[PDB]
Amino acid sequence: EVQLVESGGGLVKAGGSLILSCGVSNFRISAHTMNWVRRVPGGGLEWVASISTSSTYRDYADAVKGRFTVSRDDLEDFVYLQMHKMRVEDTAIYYCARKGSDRLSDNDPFDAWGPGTVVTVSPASTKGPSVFPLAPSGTAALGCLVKDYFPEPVTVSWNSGALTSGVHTFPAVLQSSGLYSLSSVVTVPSSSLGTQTYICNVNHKPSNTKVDKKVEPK
Amino acid sequence: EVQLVESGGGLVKAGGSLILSCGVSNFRISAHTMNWVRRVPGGGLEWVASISTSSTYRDYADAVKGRFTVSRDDLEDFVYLQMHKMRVEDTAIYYCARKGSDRLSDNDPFDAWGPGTVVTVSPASTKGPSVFPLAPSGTAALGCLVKDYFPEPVTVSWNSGALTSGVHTFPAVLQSSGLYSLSSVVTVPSSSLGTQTYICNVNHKPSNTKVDKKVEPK
Amino acid sequence: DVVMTQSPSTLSASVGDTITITCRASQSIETWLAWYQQKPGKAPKLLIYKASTLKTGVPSRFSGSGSGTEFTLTISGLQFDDFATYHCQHYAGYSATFGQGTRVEIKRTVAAPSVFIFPPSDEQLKSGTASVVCLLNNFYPREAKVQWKVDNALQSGNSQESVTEQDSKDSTYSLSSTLTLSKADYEKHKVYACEVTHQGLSSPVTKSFNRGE
Amino acid sequence: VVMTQSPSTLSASVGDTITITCRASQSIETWLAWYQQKPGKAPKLLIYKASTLKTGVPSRFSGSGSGTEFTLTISGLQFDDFATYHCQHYAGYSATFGQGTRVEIKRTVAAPSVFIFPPSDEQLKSGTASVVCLLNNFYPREAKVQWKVDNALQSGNSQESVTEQDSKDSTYSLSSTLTLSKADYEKHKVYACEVTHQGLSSPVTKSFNRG
Repeated sequence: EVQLVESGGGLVKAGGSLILSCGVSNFRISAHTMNWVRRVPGGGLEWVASISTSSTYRDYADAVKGRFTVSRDDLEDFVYLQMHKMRVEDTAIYYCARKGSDRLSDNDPFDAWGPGTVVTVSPASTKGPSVFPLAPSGTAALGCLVKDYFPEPVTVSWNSGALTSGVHTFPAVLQSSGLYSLSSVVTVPSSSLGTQTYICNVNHKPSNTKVDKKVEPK
Repeated sequence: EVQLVESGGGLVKAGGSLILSCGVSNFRISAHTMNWVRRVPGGGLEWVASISTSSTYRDYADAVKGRFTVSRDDLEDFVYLQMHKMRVEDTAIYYCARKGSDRLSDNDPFDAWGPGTVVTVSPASTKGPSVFPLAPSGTAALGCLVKDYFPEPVTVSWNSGALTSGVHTFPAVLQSSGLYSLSSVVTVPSSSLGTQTYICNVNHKPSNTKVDKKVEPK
Repeated sequence: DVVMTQSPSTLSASVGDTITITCRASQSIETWLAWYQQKPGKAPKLLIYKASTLKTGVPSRFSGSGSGTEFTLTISGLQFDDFATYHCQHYAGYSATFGQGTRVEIKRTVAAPSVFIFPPSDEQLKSGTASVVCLLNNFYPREAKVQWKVDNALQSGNSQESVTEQDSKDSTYSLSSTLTLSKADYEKHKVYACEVTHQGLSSPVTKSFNRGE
Repeated sequence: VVMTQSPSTLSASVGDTITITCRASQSIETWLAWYQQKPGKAPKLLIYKASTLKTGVPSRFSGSGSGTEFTLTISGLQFDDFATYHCQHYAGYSATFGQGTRVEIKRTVAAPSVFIFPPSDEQLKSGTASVVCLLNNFYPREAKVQWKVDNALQSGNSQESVTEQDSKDSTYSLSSTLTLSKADYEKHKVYACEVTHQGLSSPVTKSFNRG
């Protein structure tokens, strides 16, 4: 028996990027042309890429040609597949199989395969923010809490740029959900809380989302 | 400027695997020893891997030695770093760095650096499920419902194996949370809903979190 | 360039049946075909490494043929082991292409789905998520369609389906579909229904419930 | 090889001449380099071979030393020079780094003004509670926030973020967010934030009662 061991596969977002790799055991890849194959949710096998012995010639299936790059390491026995700007239909199990035979030739089938690794390309390429008020309970503090937006960045202004003094817009934090969240605050005179209107202008160019939120006492 | 761009960052789980890569422009990589570096939580740097010209030598820091693997592919100008068995202390920004100078020598600093990509290793190596009843409305259907676990499998049986006819446990679905869900069901005579107490004895075998739930009419 | 025209897309049979399948190249090749088995979610296994040319270690029940344009695979009395997909491949020096695989399956008469709909448990709902489940408990053959309607509004994009492979005692397929909604959105509407069509049904079947009733 | 760097934080005024020291556990000859690192940025090389200034690095940066004692001198701190700095031993096919030094603008000690914010009703209706404790305009940068719910020390359910030094008053500000589901937040009443800081003779606590 001989073995191949795919790694790196998981959840992805459309127009995002991932890299797969395949290790091996009981054999050396330095003799073999190495191939990537996938099984789509529709159940059919698609060939994806190959790279020759001696790393000479790299070839691709026409759905991934130009978008993907195949790579190899003949010494530690690893193969790689960069997947730049993935499509929703790049969702598949991705297998790494060796072109091979007991005696090798200038043309053979795939005589050993690894168990395959799942890749899912979720269709949400950009997510637009939610915006929530940070309500002011001398000097008072108020703000806006931008949340659940992808990718960065978000820009925030206050009163269309007329209110700049005392404003702090914080660096975003990356949540364990894979989505970003930032807060923008401003300190102002407590006396102005009844008359002055405070509006934070949240712009998210990647989703083409604009939100104007008025922040007022509860 | 010299151009470097990392790819393949994002979230990972302890005991999990990832692959980074970096591609370049305005230079060919083949004349350079290439490196990976990270910025650990204290704002300090650590060096992570170096691969020489012609892939002659590969050296690693003790923290990642035997866990990780660097590779390079000069004919398309790419460098790769596999990260098997990631651990929470591998949470950092990662960068692809060129060893170099205005005039290259046998031993040099790192001159050109890519903008970096973030990697987060979340401690959720075995996230235990949430398990919920599917309540019966001549033949009735009942069941149990599993949500939000990693990795697979969650295993289910009815009344510790006393019930097997008409039992179905469905293939798991990968949610947009990046966690699995499934359901288990059984069909039984409607007359037995009053006398027989149906229960599901479950386990998330990775975390060995053993669960039970009685299923009865609402 | 070559495309493979494999036929049928699904073959129905049973234990001890001798079966034949056929791959037809869209333009001629020099007998460069090979054939694979694939069990669900597994790696394929090579059976025949050139047309009519069985790989060593492969069970003797397998066979095939090739004529430079038309080709076959044949199995000499199916085992319960053989009820998997089969793929033809044309392999060139630095590329390949495959047939849309012939799925081999255990035959029976047509059977319509028993449909059941489950509301979210109160215990799920208080956490803020509502998962509504539709179960097609047993049917044959595999191909069925389920659509969700909320307040008679055809839904789109908020459900995930999975099918269990053939049952060990009756060889039927089964489907479940999970409609996912946050607690907020779920409490916005009353009726939650699933509508089913299948080979055995003369009209669509709908199961529904009213939230809170 | 192992290295030590001192001081870990250096506070100085614009225009000052400052020195940052690196000590090697064993002789490394002149095989040491120096790096400037801004927040959120990859490190930039300043000096190598102990004293060799990189082409284009300003002349105010200099380095000296050999064997086990090395020094980086900045002669006339400009606003751009207030950054992280790191000594780095380099060898033919490897390297190692010291712990780094952070250079900041010096000002008087300023205690944080502390504020606690309960979760908004809107967010709370969605099922998540994010309380936010704010430490406003303090100096120096080291501050500690501990959350207590019904006098119970929290651990593992909060994240912190700190601003860079304010351009006008040279202070720092810090926000800490304790995140809990609606199911876990409604279990306990009081939510407190215990702050310690060089400017506080005893810890300061701000709290609220749920509801």
